[PDB]
Amino acid sequence: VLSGTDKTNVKGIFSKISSHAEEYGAETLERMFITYPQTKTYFPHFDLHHGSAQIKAHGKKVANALIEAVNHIDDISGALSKLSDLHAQKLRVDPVNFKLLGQCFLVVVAIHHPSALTPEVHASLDKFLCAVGAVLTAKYR
Amino acid sequence: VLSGTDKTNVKGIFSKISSHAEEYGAETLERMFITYPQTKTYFPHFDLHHGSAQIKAHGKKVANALIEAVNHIDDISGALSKLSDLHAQKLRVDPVNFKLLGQCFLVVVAIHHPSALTPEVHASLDKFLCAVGAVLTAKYR
Amino acid sequence: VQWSAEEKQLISGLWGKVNVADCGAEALARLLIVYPWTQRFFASFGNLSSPTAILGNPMVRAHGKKVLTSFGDAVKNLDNIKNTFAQLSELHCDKLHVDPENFRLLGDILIIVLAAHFTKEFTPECQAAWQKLVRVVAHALARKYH
Amino acid sequence: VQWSAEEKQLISGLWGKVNVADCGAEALARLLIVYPWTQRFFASFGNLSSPTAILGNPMVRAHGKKVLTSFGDAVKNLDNIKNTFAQLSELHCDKLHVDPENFRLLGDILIIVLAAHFTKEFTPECQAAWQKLVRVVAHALARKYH
Ligand code: HEM
Ligand code: HEM
Ligand code: HEM
Ligand code: HEM
Repeated sequence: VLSGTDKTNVKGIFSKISSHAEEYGAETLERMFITYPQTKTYFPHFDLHHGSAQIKAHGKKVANALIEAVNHIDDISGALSKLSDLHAQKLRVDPVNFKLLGQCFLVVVAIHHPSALTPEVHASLDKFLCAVGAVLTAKYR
Repeated sequence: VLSGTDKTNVKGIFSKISSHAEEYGAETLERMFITYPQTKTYFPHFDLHHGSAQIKAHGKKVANALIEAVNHIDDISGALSKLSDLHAQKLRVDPVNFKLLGQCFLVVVAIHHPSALTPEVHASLDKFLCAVGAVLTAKYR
Repeated sequence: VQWSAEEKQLISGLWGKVNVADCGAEALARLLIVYPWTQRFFASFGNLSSPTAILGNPMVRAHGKKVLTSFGDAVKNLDNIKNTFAQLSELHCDKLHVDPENFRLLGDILIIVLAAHFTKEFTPECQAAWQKLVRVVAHALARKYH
Repeated sequence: VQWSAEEKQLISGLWGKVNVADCGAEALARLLIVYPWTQRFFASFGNLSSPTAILGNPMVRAHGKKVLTSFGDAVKNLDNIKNTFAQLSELHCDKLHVDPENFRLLGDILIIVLAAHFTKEFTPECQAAWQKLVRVVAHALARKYH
């Protein structure tokens, strides 16, 4: 699980965002779509051109979900459980895709906050993203 | 999460496996070694020959630990906390390996109780083995 | 990959006894039931809404058989697997976009189906050879990703 | 694998700027901290007992430079990668038995380290080309398993 040091590490770097949910979420997805084009299959209905309004709107929701999880880090399930239905039951997102997006979020962090993404904070952030991924794919288990 | 039906399936199929626990553990292990020989690197102290006393004895323990998890199915993490420390912290077992062991255990159950390993029981057993794999690597998370 | 005489024997001996229609259908159904995200690729197939429905689905049953006939193409030409599976790689990779991790899961399910169908005849040596064949089939089928 | 002119330019462009020694040390050390099981392959390196120990470790630091140098060899011959890594595939596969999944976690870490070093210069197109690179490298490094 996440240690008290992990929870502290995550909240710290999320404060460092922190008014940057919209742009970081959007950047995360854009990176995901160009780096891993196979993930575009889940968004046939979006205009997938860079900077499209739908991606901006969607990235905002993705970031806010992550912030809500940082806020309720003691029970991540409790707070993002509604999303598993959507991702796993409705959308049938392949579990491999959660790592990809995680990867892109970490990159977006590294780009903007390179000194704050210390190996220890990177490890704690990894733990956090994987636990989020676990909650979203929970209807698979 | 394992549903109440998942738990009944698992509990049920382990009831048919109880009398042959020790034998089954050894067969799963043996299957892992020949099918996935790279797993042997974890056992440099063992005589890795089929039917050796160390494999037979280790196989009993592994099957007993699964039986114990089935006995505390409501809370697998509480009942296998000890083993996580051993597997993740002392041993550094690569997470990919747990799927290899789980696969072989499934081969073994299928071999001895084919009518019993229906697609649904298979589904629930898989879920169970995964959760157990998840506890034993929790120290990584 | 090289193939021993012993492996070649274990594969061909067992294959001649495989019920392609039944093992095929079963392995495809189990894939859909144990790993339900794989259901996304099979919307043309209709009702996959429960295990019963999945097991009753004729299109699942018929596709299941073709998938196993395909593994038999590998059996029939063991050194020529890469080329046998080339068009299928473009399809699964270029057209269908199936993560190769799913190739591995299907192969795992098929090994389990072979185990249930053969019981003690599915020896450890036999498993090791069959696991190997599916591993090389999945690798050939992922070729267009690389 | 096919490399477009733009990919080739993005790869060689960034590579000229990479601190092989520090980026190398950083990537390896991150691997061992983020994925603690990988420490098992490095028992010869001594104290891997804390993040600070790992970051402080001279053999970790030195091995990192040569792993990144070897990535540089890929950059330097993009069309001959499978040959360049053959002898290294045997070591990793036959001698060391490293699960290829970990080649993938190393690539991902390298991306993150390259992101941190290059900041906004690490554009989406750049992340995409470099990700492909580490993917092609992992695949060539795994070919002795197949
Ligand atoms: C753990 C990381 C993820 C988080 C935090 C997350 C979060 C969200 C949120 C907050 C929504 C909006 C829900 C709503 O409006 O009701 C959503 C929807 C959606 N998500 Fe994700 N998600 C994650 C991973 C993924 C991945 C990996 C994919 C596929 C590659 C994906 C695909 C989708 C799709 C297709 C929708 C529907 C969007 C729409 O039609 O507007 N998600 N997700
Ligand atoms: C979820 C599946 C697993 C279960 C239930 C399990 C259970 C156990 C148990 C009960 C022990 C004995 C602790 C003792 O000696 O008192 C043990 C030890 C050990 N396990 Fe596992 N284990 C699992 C997975 C694995 C895997 C995947 C590997 C590597 C492939 C592995 C390698 C070892 C080794 C090397 C030991 C120490 C053996 C010795 O020195 O006697 N285990 N495990
Ligand atoms: C692992 C070894 C596999 C083999 C040997 C195999 C074999 C085949 C064959 C022979 C076809 C016939 C082409 C067609 O009818 O269109 C096919 C099609 C197809 N495959 Fe696979 N397959 C494998 C894995 C998978 C997996 C894991 C998935 C997805 C989870 C998948 C998804 C599909 C789909 C959606 C079709 C087309 C169904 C249709 O609309 O007709 N395949 N495969
Ligand atoms: C995927 C990217 C990788 C590349 C490009 C790479 C490259 C190299 C190179 C150039 C060597 C030098 C051999 C020597 O001087 O002895 C080496 C050795 C080694 N590799 Fe990697 N490697 C990679 C991944 C990994 C991974 C993921 C692991 C395990 C987690 C690993 C474990 C080792 C070990 C234990 C050695 C020898 C250490 C020693 O005994 O000095 N490698 N690799």
